[PDB]
Amino acid sequence: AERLIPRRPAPPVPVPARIPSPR
Amino acid sequence: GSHMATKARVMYDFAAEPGNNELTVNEGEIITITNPDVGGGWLEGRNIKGERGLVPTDYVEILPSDG
Repeated sequence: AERLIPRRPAPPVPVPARIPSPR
Repeated sequence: GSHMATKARVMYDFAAEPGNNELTVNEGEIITITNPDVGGGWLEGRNIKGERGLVPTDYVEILPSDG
């Protein structure tokens, strides 16, 4: 493109979540 | 939207990779969003200094309009 593009998928994140949000 | 750029706050600290053109950011920091959808789990943004780059959108939160 004529704009910035990721070379890889996003890294994992340190979110506090034993289970993910229902919403 | 409405004669203003989109904005985001950081949820967790991050560091850029030099071959990926990413942007380093710290938790609670506010950045301007330039592109909220780029693919692969990222967004485009700029910090106060005037540097741009890609950031994982799961590390940040889009801020409200009319604020």
